[PDB]
Amino acid sequence: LIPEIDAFLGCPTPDAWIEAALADQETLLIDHKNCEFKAASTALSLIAKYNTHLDLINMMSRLAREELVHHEQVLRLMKRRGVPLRPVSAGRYASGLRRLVRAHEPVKLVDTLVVGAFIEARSCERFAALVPHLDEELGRFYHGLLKSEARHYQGYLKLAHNYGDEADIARCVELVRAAEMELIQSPDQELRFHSGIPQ
Amino acid sequence: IPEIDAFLGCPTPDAWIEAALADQETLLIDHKNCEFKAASTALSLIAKYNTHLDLINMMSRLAREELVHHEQVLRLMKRRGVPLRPVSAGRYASGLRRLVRAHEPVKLVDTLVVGAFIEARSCERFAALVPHLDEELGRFYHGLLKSEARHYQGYLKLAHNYGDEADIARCVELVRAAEMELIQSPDQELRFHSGIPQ
Ligand SMILES: [O-][O-]
Ligand SMILES: [Fe+3]
Ligand SMILES: [Fe+3]
Ligand SMILES: [Fe+3]
Ligand SMILES: [Fe+3]
Repeated sequence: LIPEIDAFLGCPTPDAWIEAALADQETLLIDHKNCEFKAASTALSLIAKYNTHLDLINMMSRLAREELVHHEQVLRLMKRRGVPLRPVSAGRYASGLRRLVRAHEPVKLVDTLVVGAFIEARSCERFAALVPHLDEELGRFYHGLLKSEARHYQGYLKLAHNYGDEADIARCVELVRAAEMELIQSPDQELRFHSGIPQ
Repeated sequence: IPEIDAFLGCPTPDAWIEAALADQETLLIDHKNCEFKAASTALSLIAKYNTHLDLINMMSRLAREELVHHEQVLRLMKRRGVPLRPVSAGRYASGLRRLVRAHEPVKLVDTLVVGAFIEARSCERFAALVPHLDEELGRFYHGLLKSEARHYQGYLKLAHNYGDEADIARCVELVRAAEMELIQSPDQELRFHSGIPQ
């Protein structure tokens, strides 16, 4: 398969989420820094767990390097804007999606790779949603991250097909799409980069 | 920052080289795993010392280089039909981690000094092997020397942000003695940082 990001996601970022993000951009930016690092950390955990899946290892090693660069780019921007390293707790999103990962191998891996495609897919969509509302410096940076995010999305789907069956993958995608949109549109008590709508 | 030769207490023993040369498949696979654990350890430090800006910047870059090394070893493996055979971790790194004190900032000091030692030893050990390997592999290993030397220097420079000059020197004295004992003591497995046979 491997479709366009707009067709993969079940909904766009709500306007109510954007309004919350614009009114607390510093929290956003720090969380973002954190997301880029978690993505690298998760990538390395996949390599340790699936330590005989050669294509996954090579892809995850590269993805982690790329995510670290993102991490460093956000830090460089935080510095330029005088944004300190203050603690911001992990949002609910990723753990929410991981509750959908099946129990047994080899389908557990497939679901794990699909969730990664959704996280990347969502990030790309949300960066795109924000760009028009941000200042030039931050908007230009976010716009540049879109293409990496799409590349990461495609990478997870390609791994999925490599280790999974066409129809199983299509069903998984359908089920993760529903749970993801619920995490995105449901109320949330905090503002994170992948939070729901703050109430 | 002293030269790597002055930093280590001993060179790599002959019996280790002879064993390494006789099982280059285990050598390569374990080396690949060390590059991976070097990256993993760097991200772990970042998570742990997440407000130390110089530290996170240095470890972020270091992790990225280790992941290139990992990818490099894997490509060499594929070319030579060396499979992804699971290989258990050796004792060296956990042996050195026992030296780490429990309270900050000396915990971090000890941690960084240990990092410098691992890197310095890898640099010395690649060097000791180079003249005995096939051309391609030997030149690849020579090329990693410069990199490990920079990692060694980074760890040690960073350690100087957390302990005065005499305290870091004392830390280094103690870690050197321990590292040498790990390198020269009998070991049953062959691993990149394993000891000697029997
Ligand atoms: O950030 O993925
Ligand atoms: Fe990223
Ligand atoms: Fe990504
Ligand atoms: Fe390395
Ligand atoms: Fe290194």
